[PDB]
Amino acid sequence: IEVLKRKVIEKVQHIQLLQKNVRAQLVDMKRLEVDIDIKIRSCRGSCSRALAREVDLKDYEDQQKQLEQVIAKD
Amino acid sequence: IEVLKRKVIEKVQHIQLLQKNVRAQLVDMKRLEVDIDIKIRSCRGSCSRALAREVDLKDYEDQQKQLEQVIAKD
Amino acid sequence: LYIDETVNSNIPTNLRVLRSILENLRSKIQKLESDVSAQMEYCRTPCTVSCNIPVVSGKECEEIIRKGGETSEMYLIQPDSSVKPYRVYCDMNTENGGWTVIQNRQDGSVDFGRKWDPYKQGFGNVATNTDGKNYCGLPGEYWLGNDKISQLTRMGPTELLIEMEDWKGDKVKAHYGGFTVQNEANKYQISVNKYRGTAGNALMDGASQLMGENRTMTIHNGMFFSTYDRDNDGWLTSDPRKQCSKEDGGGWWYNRCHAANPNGRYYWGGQYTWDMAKHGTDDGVVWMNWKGSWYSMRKMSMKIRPFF
Amino acid sequence: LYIDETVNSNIPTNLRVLRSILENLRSKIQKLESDVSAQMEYCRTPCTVSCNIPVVSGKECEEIIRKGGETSEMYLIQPDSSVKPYRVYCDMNTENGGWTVIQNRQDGSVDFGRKWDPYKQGFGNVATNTDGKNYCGLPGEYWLGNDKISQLTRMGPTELLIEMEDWKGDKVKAHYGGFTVQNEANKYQISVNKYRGTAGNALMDGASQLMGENRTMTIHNGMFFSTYDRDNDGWLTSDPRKQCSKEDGGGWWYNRCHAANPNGRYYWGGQYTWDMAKHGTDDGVVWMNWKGSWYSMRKMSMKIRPFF
Amino acid sequence: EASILTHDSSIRYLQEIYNSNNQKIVNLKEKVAQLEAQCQEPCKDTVQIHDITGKDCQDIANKGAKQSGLYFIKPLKANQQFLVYCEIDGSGNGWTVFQKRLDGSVDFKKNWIQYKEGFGHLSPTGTTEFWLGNEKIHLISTQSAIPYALRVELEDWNGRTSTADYAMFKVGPEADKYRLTYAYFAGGDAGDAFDGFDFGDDPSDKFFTSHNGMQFSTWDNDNDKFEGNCAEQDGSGWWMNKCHAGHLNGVYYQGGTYSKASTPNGYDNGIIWATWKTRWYSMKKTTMKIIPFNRLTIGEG
Amino acid sequence: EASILTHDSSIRYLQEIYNSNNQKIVNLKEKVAQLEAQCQEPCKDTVQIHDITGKDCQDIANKGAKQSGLYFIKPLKANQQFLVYCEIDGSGNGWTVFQKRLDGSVDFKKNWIQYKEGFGHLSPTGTTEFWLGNEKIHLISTQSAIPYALRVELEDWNGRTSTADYAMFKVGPEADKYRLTYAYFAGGDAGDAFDGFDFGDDPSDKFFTSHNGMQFSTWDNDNDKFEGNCAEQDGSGWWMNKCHAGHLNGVYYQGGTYSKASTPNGYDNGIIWATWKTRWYSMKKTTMKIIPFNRLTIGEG
Amino acid sequence: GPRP
Amino acid sequence: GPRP
Amino acid sequence: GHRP
Amino acid sequence: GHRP
Ligand SMILES: *[C@@H]1O[C@H](CO)[C@@H](O[C@@H]2O[C@H](CO)[C@@H](O)[C@H](O)[C@H]2NC(C)=O)[C@H](O)[C@H]1NC(C)=O
Ligand SMILES: *[C@@H]1O[C@H](CO)[C@@H](O)[C@H](O)[C@H]1NC(C)=O
Ligand SMILES: [Ca+2]
Ligand SMILES: [Ca+2]
Ligand SMILES: [Ca+2]
Ligand SMILES: [Ca+2]
Repeated sequence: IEVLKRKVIEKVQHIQLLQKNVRAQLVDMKRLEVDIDIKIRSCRGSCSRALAREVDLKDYEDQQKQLEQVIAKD
Repeated sequence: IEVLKRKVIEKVQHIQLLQKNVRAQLVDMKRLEVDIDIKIRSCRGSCSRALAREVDLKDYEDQQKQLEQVIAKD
Repeated sequence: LYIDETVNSNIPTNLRVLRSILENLRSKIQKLESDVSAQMEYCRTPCTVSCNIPVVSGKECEEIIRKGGETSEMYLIQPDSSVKPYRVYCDMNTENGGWTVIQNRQDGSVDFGRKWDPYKQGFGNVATNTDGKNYCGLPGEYWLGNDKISQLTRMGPTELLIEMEDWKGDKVKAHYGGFTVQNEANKYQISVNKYRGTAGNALMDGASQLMGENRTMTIHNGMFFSTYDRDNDGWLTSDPRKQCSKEDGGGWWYNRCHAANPNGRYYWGGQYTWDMAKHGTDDGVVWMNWKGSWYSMRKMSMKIRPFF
Repeated sequence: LYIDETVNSNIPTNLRVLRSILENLRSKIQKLESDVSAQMEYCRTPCTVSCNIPVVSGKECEEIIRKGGETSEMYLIQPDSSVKPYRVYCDMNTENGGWTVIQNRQDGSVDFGRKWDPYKQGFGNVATNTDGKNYCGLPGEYWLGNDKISQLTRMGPTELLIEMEDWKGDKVKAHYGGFTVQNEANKYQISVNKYRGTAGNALMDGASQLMGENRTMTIHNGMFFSTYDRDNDGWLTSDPRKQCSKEDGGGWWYNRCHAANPNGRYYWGGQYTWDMAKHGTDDGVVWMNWKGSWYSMRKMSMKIRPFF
Repeated sequence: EASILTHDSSIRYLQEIYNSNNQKIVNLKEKVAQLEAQCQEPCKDTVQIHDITGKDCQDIANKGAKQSGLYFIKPLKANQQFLVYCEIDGSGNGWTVFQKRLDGSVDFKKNWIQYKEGFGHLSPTGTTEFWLGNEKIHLISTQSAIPYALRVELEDWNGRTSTADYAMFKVGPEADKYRLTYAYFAGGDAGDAFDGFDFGDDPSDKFFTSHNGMQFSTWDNDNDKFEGNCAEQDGSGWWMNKCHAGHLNGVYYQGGTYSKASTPNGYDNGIIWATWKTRWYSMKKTTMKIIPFNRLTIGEG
Repeated sequence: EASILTHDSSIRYLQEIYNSNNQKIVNLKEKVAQLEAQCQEPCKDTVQIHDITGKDCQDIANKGAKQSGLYFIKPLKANQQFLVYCEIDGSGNGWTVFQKRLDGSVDFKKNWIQYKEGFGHLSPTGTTEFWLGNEKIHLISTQSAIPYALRVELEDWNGRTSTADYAMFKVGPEADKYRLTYAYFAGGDAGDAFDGFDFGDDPSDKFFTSHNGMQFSTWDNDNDKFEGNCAEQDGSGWWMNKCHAGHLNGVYYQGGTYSKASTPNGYDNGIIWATWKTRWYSMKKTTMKIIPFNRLTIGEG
Repeated sequence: GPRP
Repeated sequence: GPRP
Repeated sequence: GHRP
Repeated sequence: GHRP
């Protein structure tokens, strides 16, 4: 049973590991994207020009609810 | 007679000389009185004042006819 | 028993979502490195202005509007014969004009997360050139220093005007008929009174949506000025990360911590949330009593005038 | 015979008449010497005048009336930019005014029996003080000089007006629409024409009570000026005593000798006779065509005007 | 009868007085010739004109003249020289006088030509009334752009005097009639009647009684701002508006004080200066004179 | 099924890119910190003020200043220092400029208080239009009795320039309005328009268009010699008479030439100088500047 | 001399 | 300019 | 901005 | 007068 039901439960743990890790890493990336947006815009009062850019947290939010279902529906 | 009618005649000629002479001096005197009245008056325009005087050729005129009567009635 | 399905059922999907996301984040990363790298190159040259000086001048913007200066633009003022004249933006049109601008936010072109010394001296742009003109009639984002502000307020009775605007175009005010800031040796202590206006009396009363103790720890009146390298806030903590100026992100009269945060972080579009914020807090150009904690204004400004 | 009556009749009477007249002439002579000696004392001091000068001036009295000078009185005139301004009496009332007076008799206050230089430079008083005024409105007796008059007539066609008055107030006039007096090198030679008047034309035709050659030797036109030390008359004699200017008493344009003698001797009361006249001739201020030879005017004047 | 011939002697008596009388006549004619030599000069005139000349009294004063009195002047643009009265001070300032009132002897109701050319008399003692002439005032005050000053000097029936100065004074050409112009009232106790006065009979009084920029007028040449004739009504020659607040060429009232009844039409027409006395006080003395402005008259050097 | 457990490997594959994403974040965060450090300065302003001070530009030049530009000055009777434009030549002459026109960018139709305090802008290069302010011009030119000179410099639309100089230039205090005063025109090819000009309309033109002794006027503070309002009709602030011969604060016209129809009232209201060009020719550039007389400006030393 |  |  |  |  080890190599089986036991091994299955021994992989399941590592999957819940990655679920929480990627939860954390989606939050880090959503925060860095925002930080980078705010910092490029504050170069407009010192430097020759600020890069024109667009930010949508959407792609970030779908991947979150998406992520949450799987974590939930476990 | 020399010492008479001749001496008379000698003197009559001298009276007759005088007569004519004084006839001419009354004319000179009338002329000098008018000339002096005119020259004194002519100082009124240069001098502080001119002597107030009055001329009247009447005393001269009385004397000239008077003398003429004598010269004539000779 | 049969649960061993999940081995070739769930497991393999779990790994399917995770792996996807993981490789999508990778591609965002390098796209960010590529924006930051393009901006580093632009920062090799500076932005320039040519601000020619109006002939008219005086002690502050109210004496200038009295001397005939009726347009809004940069002016030189000499508050005191001991201080050298310096530049300011003069608003000659709101509330009868004669307003000396002390703080301005409108786009997010200047960084406001600075130390004690820059907040002391002043930073940012006072004005930029109007399209094709030899004079600077447009205001930039700035902070006048704290020593200049303190001298302006102690010259006589001074009123403070705070104007704000949201991303749809709505506008409100907070007007304080009495406003003073002590000197550096008293940590720039603020004092305000005689409130009027539509925005909500955040400075003297605290966030009206909180009650009791939660409200009174958000009062700014009577507070000292704090910066991220200088803590004078009203929060007695032992952890060095727990400082209102470090979370909250600006220089301000913080009290455990705020109901108002002008000098906060400029979020494009208005709305933001805890998981967008650097430390999980309501940083952002906030005025709680108007739009709560999670909305950052489009415009925010502070200005003063003698009162009289 | 009995003619020796006149020795005790006629001679004694002649001697009577002659005696009174000779003694009488002797007392008159002494009184006349007292009169000449008193007048010589008076002549140690001069007469004086104060003649304040009218503001208005010009080239002659006709320019001055056209400048508004409407009262008769002394004016300063400058007929020529080369000549220095001089005083003259302007008559602004007779015959439309603007007359420059060149000669004036009215009282016998001035001596007219002068030599050549005095007639050339002028002599006498142009004007005297009106009773209690600070200006000279009354004319005095005078002769402008011969150089001034010749220059005045030589600037342009000029008219001459001669006026007179007798001792009971009747008045007459003689006008000459043309009059010129040449320079000293030409002996002040006179020319006149275009007579009109009530006094009779003594200058161009001579004395109307004479006929033929007697009349023509009394015409004045075409003659030269003579003074008692400068014989330029019309009489060609050898006897030094036979000089119109030595008899007749003035400086004038004599011709064997005259019909008019302005410049003659001023006899008081008008009438005079041969045994009143220094040389037994008609000297005395005469205008033969009006009053004959033995009547001397009360008033006599000469004056000129540019004409136009 | 060769005795009665005593006549020989009596006749020789008569011959002697006849002969002394003749010589006495010759002597008297000598004495008459000696009186004649003393009666040749004319009466001596006390008035005399100085020989120094120049463009105006200040130019004369800079050439050395020290005494006040009569002199000839000749400005650049002038055709002929003309006589003026110069007022000279110890400080070398030479004032050329153009108007004097002091006793009422002269009549100031004159025509356009008499105000142009001048009327009245000049005297070495400054004791006579006159008007110099608008043509002359024009020539002296507009020579080659040299700022000139006017000084008005008043005197009342009590010995009290006051003055009034005007800077950059000018009289215009005959073609501009002889308009009066000045830049500013430069001080003085008499005050500024040229600026006009508010007599109160109406709110427009001050504006209608100012003199700056007014044309000269006389009864036969009206250039006033009035519907009638100011110059013909007030009986003078002056820079009229409707009609005046300062009026030095006015009628001479003895005693100062006068009233509507004394006037011929009911207007004040006397010698008035409204900022110093009422419009019913007429001055005793007046003087208007001019000098280059760099001199005195509240002046520099 | 103990082979499907191949996930054991493929689970350890995601883990790797998790951890390598994580470490790419940390490295990018350090790059953001370096960028923040470079975005802290403000824009660089090209305008600067010199640090040398004094009483006027001539006082600044005598202390060492060599370059033309912006300096603070403070005459003795002034209460606060103020900024000016100084023009400084090789010879050591320091001119303080008080008026500049050059392109029509600044409106000169302004009121009494704006004319008193100053308007327009000051630039280190001298390429801006402005009026320094009557109060300041007054304080500089009436300093303890030290003669000042004025220079007017004009430029037409063809490259030609001209100048006009005036000696002993002064501007009076506010109480007397801000009266212009000068002693004499000192030379220059532009001509003396402050003396007045005979335009030929009327013989009074010259005396109604001279500027010496005139008070300062604006539409709301009329001190002119005119019954109407010169400043309001011509659209400026100036030392008006009736009205002008020189007018440098007038309306700016491109190309110089303009006509009556371009004008709102039918009068010439442009930047004129009648002794140099017709009244219907408006200058391209103007400059009004002052210096102690002992200096240049037809000066001694 | 006003002219009321 | 001038004014009449 | 409060801190419980 | 004349002179015969
Ligand atoms: C010119 O005048 C004389 C008078 O002076 C006239 O004189 C004849 O003149 C002699 C000389 O004196 C006298 O004796 C005679 O009595 C005169 N005879 C006559 C008949 O008159 C002379 O007639 C006059 N000539 C003319 C032309 O009238
Ligand atoms: C303060 O807020 C917290 C949430 O942070 C809540 O649990 C607590 O009840 C509040 N206190 C008061 C007095 O409302
Ligand atoms: Ca703390
Ligand atoms: Ca002879
Ligand atoms: Ca009229
Ligand atoms: Ca006006």
